[PDB]
This record gives sequence, structure tokens and C-alpha cells, in this order.
Amino acid sequence: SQTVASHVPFADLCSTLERIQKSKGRAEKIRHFREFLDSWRKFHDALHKNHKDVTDSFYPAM
Amino acid sequence: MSGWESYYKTSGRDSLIFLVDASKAM
Amino acid sequence: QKGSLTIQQVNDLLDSIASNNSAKRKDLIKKSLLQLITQSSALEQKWLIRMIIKDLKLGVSQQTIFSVFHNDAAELHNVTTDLEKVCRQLHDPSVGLSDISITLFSAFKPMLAAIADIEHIEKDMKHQSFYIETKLDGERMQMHKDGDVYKYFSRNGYNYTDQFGASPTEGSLTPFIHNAFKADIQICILDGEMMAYNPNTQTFMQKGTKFDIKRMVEDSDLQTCYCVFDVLMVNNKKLGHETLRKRYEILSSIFTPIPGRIEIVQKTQAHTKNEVIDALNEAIDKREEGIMVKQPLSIYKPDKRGEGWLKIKPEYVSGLMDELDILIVGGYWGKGSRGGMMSHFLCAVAEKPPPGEKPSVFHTLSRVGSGCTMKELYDLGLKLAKYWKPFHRKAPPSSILCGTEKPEVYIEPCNSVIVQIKAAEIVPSDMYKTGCTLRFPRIEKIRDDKEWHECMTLDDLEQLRGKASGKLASKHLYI
Amino acid sequence: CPGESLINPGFKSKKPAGGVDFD
Amino acid sequence: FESQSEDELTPFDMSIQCIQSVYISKIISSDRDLLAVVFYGTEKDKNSVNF
Ligand SMILES: *OP(=O)(O)OC[C@H]1O[C@@H](n2cnc3c(N)ncnc32)[C@H](O)[C@@H]1O
Ligand SMILES: [Mg+2]
Repeated sequence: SQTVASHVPFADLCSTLERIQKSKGRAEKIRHFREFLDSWRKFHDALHKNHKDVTDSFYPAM
Repeated sequence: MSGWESYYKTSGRDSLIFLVDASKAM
Repeated sequence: QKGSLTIQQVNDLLDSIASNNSAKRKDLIKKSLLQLITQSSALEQKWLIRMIIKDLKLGVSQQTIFSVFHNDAAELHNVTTDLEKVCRQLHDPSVGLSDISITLFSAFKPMLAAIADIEHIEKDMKHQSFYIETKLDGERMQMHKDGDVYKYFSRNGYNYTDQFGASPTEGSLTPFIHNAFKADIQICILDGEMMAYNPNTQTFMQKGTKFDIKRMVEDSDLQTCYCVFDVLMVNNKKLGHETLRKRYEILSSIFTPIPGRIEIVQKTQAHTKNEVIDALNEAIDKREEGIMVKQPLSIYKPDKRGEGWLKIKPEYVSGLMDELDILIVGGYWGKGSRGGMMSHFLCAVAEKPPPGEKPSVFHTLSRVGSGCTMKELYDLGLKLAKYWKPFHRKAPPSSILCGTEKPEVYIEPCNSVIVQIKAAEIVPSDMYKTGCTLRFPRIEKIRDDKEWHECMTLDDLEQLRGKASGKLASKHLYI
Repeated sequence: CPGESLINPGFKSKKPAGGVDFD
Repeated sequence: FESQSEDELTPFDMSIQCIQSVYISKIISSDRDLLAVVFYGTEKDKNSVNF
């Protein structure tokens, strides 16, 4: 029962949140959040390549 | 697996305010 | 300078904290917090504190986050109110959801109502007939029923089934309302208000702030009542896309009301502004919150305000309320957005002095901290900055008399300012010297023309309290 | 403070017994 | 754990002797006092904070 949240340091999420907070416009904030989300999704795809039924999701970060 | 380290990789108008000095010297 | 925690570990520790709080074990909370402190950096701990307090202040709307996550995520959350389902179902951006609608045992954000200006009421109803009903003073609840299983959800989605009962064997409402439903109804979703009912007088007790309909007391005589004003699902038939007329019609074929425990709110047809004004005046006569106006051909739209539902209260109409001129006797410091300034204040009424003398003693009435812009607050702080004094509980001042609520800094009445307060009503309280406190207080104007010795007096406050049973809206709208 | 015991705080360090020391 | 001279006590041995002497003195003099022994610089760990 592998989970992506078991591989993601909390420091990465904290740094992303700090960058979002210390940004001027909506574009930059959305950009940082989107970068984090895309990295998470790509890692999810890599990790669960063989498994069939997966309950993993973005919930731990959301 | 390559690990999480690989995937993350870490108009307008002008305003002017004159400021004169009302001292005895001036 | 570096941490060693993953997201899963943090979630596990927070889960331990919550569960151990539920089980009344503080040692485990201390242990979990100690582990978090020892295995985290300063930045991580700042963000953990923000998450625990449940305020992040990212500056980006929740709607923006949902829109970035998936094209249809806010829509799904308005129907499920569960982040887990949103994140699991909407994992692949390309793959969407065919149809999203209210489902059994899934909380949905209730439909709300928008303020109405009585003049254009007809224009808001598209020049057609509309429904007028009374506004009830209680909690908002939604009930899901499947056979013998019941579930209850609050306005924001919090589960309340423990209080009201998940089965006819237990609860405060279910054992009595189970038999109200008709033979053919097994699946049902209802939306309504939860109220307190006194059987001796057979009257609804308005939950201004007291007698805890939020948590009924066993020894109390009053009981819990459910006033239903909507149906959204009956026997695998979804009614959320139907008109209000059809739902109101169907609502009479689900349960046969038994007074005191479950009821249907009465809706009256009306097609003129004068009818609305008459209903509002009648509500003021009966000492009620206000009225609601609804459009018969309006569908249900979760989490949406000002679509088909409107509300009118005496406060929204100018001039219909009594306002109180009271003094500022103390102040408090503010939170983030307004940090280095006095944001909320403690006000007091005067004591009728001997004839031909200025007032000497004062009695606290209530705190007020809303209704002033930032500039007004800055100016007020500058005016009263010199006269603030620290408050010591051991040596309270003679001029100001306080109850259980005490200010951080107090100012002598001779150097303070008069403030106008608009409040819904006056209610008994034990935290203030006057024995009463305002409901929904706000500042209407900092009067620069009134002296400190022109403040209200306990006699005037008592007269106002007794004039209209405490409600500050007494007279009738005229046109 | 001066000449205090490092084993029992609050007590003065007793000098060791010396017996008879003839002058 | 190093002895500068062949006939001399290592710092560790001196520390342990002192600890034992204080323990015996406390037993005889004040038996209701509290004493504890901790080590730092080791490879293993045993503490509440899991340091
Ligand atoms: O002021 P507000 O936004 O809380 O008002 C809306 C709330 O009013 C309550 N309420 C009482 N009676 C009704 C009817 N008949 N219809 C809709 N809402 C009603 C609800 O608690 C609602 O959230
Ligand atoms: Mg209400």
C-alpha cells in the first residue's frame, strides 16, 4: 500500500506555501501551486504503474 | 522509481508635491 | 535548519492529537506536539501552527485552488462537501464527471438568501406571484433518511447525528419523528430549521443566544422541533432540478405533521409590495426576525445566494430601529489585519446623577468591534491615544463598574467619545453590570457633537428594554 | 555560600575529624 | 577513554568513582534525595524525546 505522501517531505509543501504567500499576482500563485500539483501527479503515475485499484490521491496535501 | 527529488526539482498620472521652507533664512 | 517529516507523518500526528482530544488524554497530545516540535524547522512549525488554527492567509481563493485542481471541482464540493471524494474522483484532469447531483448521505451546501429592497421586490420576482413566509430563529439542518437509518448535517457540513439520533432507538428527535412519514417513503432528503418548542405555552422559543437548541438539556421542558421548507430527494427521484411549486406540493406527501416535533412552514401567495409590507409589519407585531420571499419557479442551487430566495428584516429598512448613544470606557487590541491599533471597544451607560450634577458612575453594556472603516479606527485611536490607561484587576477604577468582562485598557469617561450603536435587540446576560447585552451590535457613527455627559442612562435603557419586549424594532414601515 | 557542601546543599562542608594533634 | 600515563585513571573511571561516592554519601546522609545518571556522545539512545 504505497502512498506518494510517504515520499513527499513536508518542507516542499511549506516552501510552496511560502512562495504562494510572498507573491504579487494571481498568476504566480497559481503557477507555483500548479507546479506542485503536476509534480505530484507525475510521481503518482510513476509509482502506481503496475497496481490496478488505487485509493491514493492528493487528499493528504489538500 | 526515480524518487521525489527528480520530479520536484525545488498608465496613470503624475503627482508632485512642492515642499518650500518657511524659515527666516529663506 | 532541516526537518525529517513527511506529509503522512504530519497527518498521523495531527490525527493522534484530535483523537486524544476526543478521548480526554492530554499526555498524548503533549507527546505528539513534542515530536512535531523536535522533528521540524521554524518555517514548518509556523505553517503547522497556521494549519492547527485553520487559517493560512495564502491570498488565493479556495475557488481558485479548486479551479486549478480540476475544471469541475467546486461543483462537486458543493454537493459532497468532502475533500476526499473530490480528490479521488477528479484525479485525471481529462476525465470528468458526467452528472453531479445531490446524493444520499452526502452533505450539500445549503441554498442561501440575499437582502431585498422592498421597492423593487416585484422586479426581483419577475412580475409574478411569489411566496411569503416567516423567518425562524434557530439552526439550519438537513436530514437524510434511508429506511431505518438517519443522518443530519449542519450549514457548513458538520455531522450532528449524535445529538438527533441515527436510529429510532436513540436521539432527541428521531424516536418521535420516525412514525410521521408515510408508508411509501423510505428514501428522503429534507432541509429545514431546528428550533426549541415549549409545550406548556405551545410556543417556539427563539434561539437568540440561549437555552441551547444547539445542545438540548435533559432537564429542560422545551424540546426540539424541525420545521421543513424543502425536499430534494424522495424514493430515487431527484427533486433539485424541479420548481419550488412541485417540491412544495411533494412535501405534503412525505409526512403527516405532528405539532411540536415536525412541521411544514406555511407559504402565502402574494403579488404586490403592499402584501410584503403588511407581512413585515405583522412580523414586527409578533416580535419575529423577519420574512422571506421566494420565487415559485426557482430551482435549487447549492451554495448560491440571491437566485430565487430573498430576506427582509427590520434592520435593512432605514429608520425602523432604535439606536443607542453610549460611551467608550475601554479598548482591546486587534488581530492580524488590524494589529497595532484598538479594534474592539467596551461601552458603558451612565448612572442618573443627583439633580444638577454630571454623571459619576458607569455600568458596562456590551463590546462592539464592527462598523468602522480603517481610517475611522485610526482617527479614533489617535484621539484617545493619550488617555488610555492599563487595566489592573486588583485595583479597578471607581468610575467604571464592570462584571465578568473587563477591558485591557480603560479611559476615564471625561475624555472619551459617544458612539451610536444599532442592535437587533437587548438580551439578558451575566458578563456585564447592566445585566443585559446587545445582539448583533455595530457602530453607526462616532458622534463628535455629543458630549460625554449626554450618554444614555440606566433608566432609559430599562425603558427601551421594556417598551417592546427587548426587540429594538417596534414601529411599522409606512408607504 | 562560601564553604558549602557539594553533596547536601544548604549545609556547610564539615572538616574531617582530626583527633588529637599535639602542639 | 585514554590514559596519559600508564599508572593513572582515565576520565571515565574518575567520573564513575565520583558518582558512586556521591551515591553512597547520599544513601547514608539523605536517603530521600533524587539522583539520575545520563550519558552523551554515545551511539545508542534512550529518552522520552527520542533524541
Ligand atoms: O441572515 P441569514 O443569511 O442567516 O438568513 C438565512 C437563514 O435563515 C434561516 N431561515 C429561517 N427560515 C427560513 C426559510 N423559510 N427559508 C430559508 N431559510 C430560512 C436559515 O437558517 C438560513 O440559512
Ligand atoms: Mg437563523
